[PDB]
Amino acid sequence: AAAQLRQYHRLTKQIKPDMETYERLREKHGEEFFPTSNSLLHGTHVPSTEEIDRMVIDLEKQIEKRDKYSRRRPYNDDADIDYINERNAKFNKKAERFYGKYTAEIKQNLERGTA
Amino acid sequence: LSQLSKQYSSRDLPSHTKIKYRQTTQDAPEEVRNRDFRRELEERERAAAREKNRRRWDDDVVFKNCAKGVDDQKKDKRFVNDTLRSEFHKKFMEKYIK
Amino acid sequence: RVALEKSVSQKVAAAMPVRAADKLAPAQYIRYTPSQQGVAFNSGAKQRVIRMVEMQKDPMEPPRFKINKKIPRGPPSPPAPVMHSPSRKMTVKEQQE
Amino acid sequence: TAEQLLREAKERELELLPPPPQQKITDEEELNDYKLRKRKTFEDNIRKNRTVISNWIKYAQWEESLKEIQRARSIYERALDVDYRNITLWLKYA
Amino acid sequence: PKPQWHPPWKLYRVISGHLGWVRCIAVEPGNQWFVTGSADRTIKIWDLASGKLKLSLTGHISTVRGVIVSTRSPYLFSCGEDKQVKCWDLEYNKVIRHYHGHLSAVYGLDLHPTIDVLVTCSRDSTARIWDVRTKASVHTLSGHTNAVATVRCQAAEPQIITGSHDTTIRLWDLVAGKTRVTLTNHKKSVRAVVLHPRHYTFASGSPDNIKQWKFPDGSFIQNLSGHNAIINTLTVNSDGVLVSGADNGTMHLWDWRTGYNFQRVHAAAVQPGSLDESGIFACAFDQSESRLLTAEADKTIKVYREDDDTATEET
Repeated sequence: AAAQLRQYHRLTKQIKPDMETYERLREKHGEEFFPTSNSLLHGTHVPSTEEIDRMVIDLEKQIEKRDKYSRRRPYNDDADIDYINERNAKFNKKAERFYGKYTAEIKQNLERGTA
Repeated sequence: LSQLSKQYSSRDLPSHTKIKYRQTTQDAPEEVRNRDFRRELEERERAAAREKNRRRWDDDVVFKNCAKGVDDQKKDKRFVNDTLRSEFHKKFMEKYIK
Repeated sequence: RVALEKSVSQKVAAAMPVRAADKLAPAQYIRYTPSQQGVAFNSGAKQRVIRMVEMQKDPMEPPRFKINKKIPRGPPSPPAPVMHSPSRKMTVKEQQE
Repeated sequence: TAEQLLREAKERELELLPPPPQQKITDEEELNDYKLRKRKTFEDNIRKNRTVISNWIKYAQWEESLKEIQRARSIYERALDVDYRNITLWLKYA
Repeated sequence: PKPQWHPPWKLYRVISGHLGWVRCIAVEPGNQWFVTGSADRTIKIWDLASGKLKLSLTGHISTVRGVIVSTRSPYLFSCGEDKQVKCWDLEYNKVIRHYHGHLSAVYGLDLHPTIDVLVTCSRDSTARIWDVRTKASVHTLSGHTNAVATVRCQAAEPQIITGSHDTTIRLWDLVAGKTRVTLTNHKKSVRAVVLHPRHYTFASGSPDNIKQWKFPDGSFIQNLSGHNAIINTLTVNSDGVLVSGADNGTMHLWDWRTGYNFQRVHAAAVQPGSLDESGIFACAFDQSESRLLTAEADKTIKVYREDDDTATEET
C-alpha cells in the first residue's frame, strides 16, 4: 500500500497485525515524538569516521549519564503507554459469574452468539 | 561418559550374533544392478493382465413373486472406507444383535 | 567400521558380562616432560621417565563408586540465525479469519 | 432473580481467606529469607513446566525488582539460554 | 528453461481393502513384493507384481509408522506408534529383534547402506542410532527442540540428517559420535525429506516451503516453492522428477534440474463414503520408475504409470 511520505496526522490502525503493526506505529510514534537534537555540536564531535557503514569501532565512549536519563525517559513513557489497555467498565446486571474465567467465557460466548 | 555400566537385565542377552548376508539364490546386488526387472515386470503384468477371465396351490396364494432377479445389488467384493456399517459391520451387527 | 567397531566393542562388551579378558599388557613406559616445569635445579635425568603398568583386576565385589544421581540435561544449545525469507502478515482479514 | 442473586451472594462469600500482609520488610535479613522462600517458590513453579512462559516472565519482573543485577541477569540468562526460537521473549529480556 | 523434456506421469492401478489409513510404504529391492504400514495396528504386506498382495503381519501393539527392507538379511525394520521399533525376521515367518531405548513413539526409521545400524526419528525428539546386529545400540541423537519428523543417512561423508518438527532441519555427523550442522532454511516444521539419485544435494520439504540443500560441507541447493499445503512426503526418482504428497490430497510432481517442478497433480483418490480431508500420506517410486505406489489415509494404494504421450508444455 502506502510506502512513505512527509506528514503527521491521525490514522486508524489498531488492527489484527498486532506485533509488527504495533511496533511499526510505536517506532513511528516514538521517532515523530522525539525531534532532532544537538548533533550539530556532535557535528563538532563528528570527525573523519562517520560513513562507511561497516564499522571499525562500534563502542567508543557512548555519551554520558545525560543520554542515560534521556534513554530512560522513553522507557517510562513506553511503560505508561503499556499500562493503558482497558478500563474497569463494570456494573450489576444479568447473572453472576466466577472470577475471570467466567467473564472470559461470557465474552467468548457473546462473540459466538452474534454471527 | 566412561560410566553408567553396572548391572544388566533381561532381553539384553547376546542374540543374533551372526547376521545373514544376501544369498545368490534370493537377491544378488550385481544381478539387481544388471536386472531386466523393467521388462520382466512389464511382461509379468502383461501376462497377468493379459489373461483374466473366470398348479392350484400356486394360484391359491394371495401374493405373487416379489423378490426376483435381485442379486448383485449387494456387492460381493467391496472395500468401503466407512467402518460404521458397510458390508462387514452389517453382518457383524446383524449376527451380534437380534 | 573402525569407529563402530571400537564403540560397538566397548558398549557391546560392557553390555555383555563375558568378564572381558584377564587384564591387559600395557607396560606403558612413559618418557615425557613433567608438564614442562623447568623447576629449580633438576628433579630427574632428562625428562625423568617413569614406569607405567596396568591396574589390578576387579574382585568379586561389583560396587566401587555408586552414584545413580539425577542431573538430566542442563546445557543449552547455541542459537543460529533465522535464515528464512520473511513472509507477509495476515492483516485484518486472514488474521481475523 | 433470587437464584442468580443467591449465586451472586454465595459466590461473593466463596472467596477463601483474606491476605495476612503483616511484618512487611522487618527483622533485617528475615526479609532476605522471605525473598529466598519466594524465589524458591518461583524456582519450583518454573521447575514444574520447562516450557512455562508466564512463570519465567514473573521471575524476570520479581528478579529485576529484588535481585538487582547478578541474579536478575541469571534469570534472563537462564530463560534466554533455554529459549532459541520465539524471539519475542528475547525482546522481553532485552 | 524447463529442459530435459519432462515426461507426463499418469495412473497405473488402484488398490484398497486395508482396515486403516496407510502410514508407511516400502518395496523389495528386486520388486518381488511390497509392504505398507497402516493405521490398523497390523503391518501390511502387499505384493503388487500382478496387482496382488503379499502377507498380513501381526503383533504390532499400535499403528506402524515406518518400515525398511534390509539388503543383506530378509529382516524388515519395524517402527510404529507403540514406541517399540523391532526389526522383523521374515525367514522364520517371525521377527528378528526388538530394539530398545526409544522414550516415545518412533516417527521414522532408516538403515545405513554400508554399516549395519538402525536409525529412528523418535517423537521424544530423540533420533536413535543403533549398532543393531549385535543387539547393541550406537548413539543417541538429540538437539531438536521438537519431535524428529524424518531420518536419513548415507555411507558418504557425514551427511546424516533428521527432519525435526522444530522448523530447523537437523544434520548429524555420526562418525565421531557427533552431529553435523543446524539447518535454518525451513521457516516451518519440515515433514518431508528425500535423497536424490544425483546424491550431491540432500532434499527436504515443509508446508511453508521445500528446502533443497547441496551438501556435504554445509552448502545448499535451491528453494522449491509454488506448492502451498501441508507436505506429507517428498520422493525423488531417477528420471529427475520428485513427487510431493500432501495431507490435502494434492501430489505435485517435481522437475528439479530445471529449477522447478514437473507437474501439479490434483486428483481425488477418495474411497467410499468416508472421505473428509484425507490425502496421500506417503508414496514410493518403483525401481524402474514405471509406476508409483500411492499410500493414502483412505487405505487405497494406487500405482501410477504413464500413457507415453508427447505433451511437454511449459510456463
